[PDB]
Amino acid sequence: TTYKLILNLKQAKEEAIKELVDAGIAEKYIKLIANAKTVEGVWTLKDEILTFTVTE
Repeated sequence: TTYKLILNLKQAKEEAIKELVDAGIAEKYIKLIANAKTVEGVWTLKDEILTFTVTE
């Protein structure tokens, strides 16, 4: 419906949960995503909050 409905925060944060749940860090960030409110952010905060926990 409509040509202006590009939202997927439910999954952006869900995947993000696993991101922080696996990275085990400041759960606080898990709230910025778990709480959504900013689909674009949910995906950014996730990829970002993970970037702060990469010791590859």
